[PDB]
Amino acid sequence: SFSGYLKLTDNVYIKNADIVEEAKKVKPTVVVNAANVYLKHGGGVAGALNKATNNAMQVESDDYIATNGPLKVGGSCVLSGHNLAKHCLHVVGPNVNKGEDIQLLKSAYENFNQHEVLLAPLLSAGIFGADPIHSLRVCVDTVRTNVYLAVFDKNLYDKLVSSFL
Ligand SMILES: C[C@@H](Oc1ccccc1F)C(=O)O
Repeated sequence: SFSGYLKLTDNVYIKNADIVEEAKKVKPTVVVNAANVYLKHGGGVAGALNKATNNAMQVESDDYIATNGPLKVGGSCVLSGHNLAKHCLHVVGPNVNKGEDIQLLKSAYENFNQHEVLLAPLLSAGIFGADPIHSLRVCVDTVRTNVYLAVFDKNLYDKLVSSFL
């Protein structure tokens, strides 16, 4: 199970870790993917999770999109976790680099409330363009279930912990 996490609140924990390495180690029930509406797992967390599954996550995602169409920004879908987790909760946070409404980040985090425990990245942070300090604040103010946040960047992890209020 989860180890070496810093407790931020009653239900939010954080660690400086590669979410792929963390998923392979723990084999959580749910690993969250930082997805886009098309489930095109090209870069960031999505590209790294997909590569770890030997592209099985992308093949499965393309079948999902062919059947259901794209997700909504702020929405999610539950797919297989392949070799990384029981399930992968693909959550679409707003991409501010594409002019998506940052207010949709709270709706994106609300998807975590349907799962008792999750391994997750900070939504809309990194290549999605939003402020990670703001993403952590929305996470702790929205998620009520047990969330274990994996922050890849050490300098960001330190800044998130030192500025947490
Ligand atoms: C949210 C994401 O942020 C970064 C990733 C890579 C470089 C810089 C970052 F600020 C993370 O560390 O998990």
